[PDB]
Amino acid sequence: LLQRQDLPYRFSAVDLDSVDGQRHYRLWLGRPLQAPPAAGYPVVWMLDGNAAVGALDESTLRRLADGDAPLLVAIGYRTDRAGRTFDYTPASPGQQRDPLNGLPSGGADAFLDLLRDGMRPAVAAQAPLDTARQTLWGHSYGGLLVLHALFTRPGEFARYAAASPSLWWRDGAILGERAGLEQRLRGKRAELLLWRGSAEPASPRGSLKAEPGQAMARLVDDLRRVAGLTLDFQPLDGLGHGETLGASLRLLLARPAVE
Repeated sequence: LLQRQDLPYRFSAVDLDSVDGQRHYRLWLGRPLQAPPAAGYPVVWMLDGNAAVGALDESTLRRLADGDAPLLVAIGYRTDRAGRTFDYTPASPGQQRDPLNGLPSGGADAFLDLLRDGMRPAVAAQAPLDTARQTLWGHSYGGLLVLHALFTRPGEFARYAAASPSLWWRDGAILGERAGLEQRLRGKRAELLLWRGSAEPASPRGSLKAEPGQAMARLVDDLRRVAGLTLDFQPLDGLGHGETLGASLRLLLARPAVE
């Protein structure tokens, strides 16, 4: 697909390194043949970029070319479990290791800084972006990162899309960051899209502390009532964890474009 020349999108890549030199990104850019509007393309940023590219189908891309098509940016690695684990997980207080796999964790804010300060200018050199019309999508740990971005910097993206976010991570640590969201959101608007497959376990540990769906339903019931936040939860009946990656992306891309 990236090599294809006959679609209403063309694909190019740019490379960026992390500030520490240890992680090596490759951003795959899908640019519509359509001229951008005055204010720039709306932009869909995708984490897990290598997997995301694999889930972009030709039918989806053709429908996207509707007269207001988005620039697609898949943030991938040139190689990545270590990279993802570090980039997508929030830092704990004090003075960090992933509690399942033992790899370095806690790099989420460094990743979001790099997104803002390195990736966006790299992408803007290739195609004009409307920074008021940006979406951030991620699956699993990527969904954790999406929730971290919403909770700590709401409205920096117009639409947040978190598929099967790892809400279990570090005893539900992402849930602690939700406190104070109404305050940080004041005078701004955001949309949060959530997905979970009904055949998913509570965690990779199985279902020790809570029943499958419970953390999600509690999170939804909580965020449902937040002024300025438009919340859309879509359960995917009978889908397991792996399967919600492509499903969520197809369905995100079929939504009406960001206002």
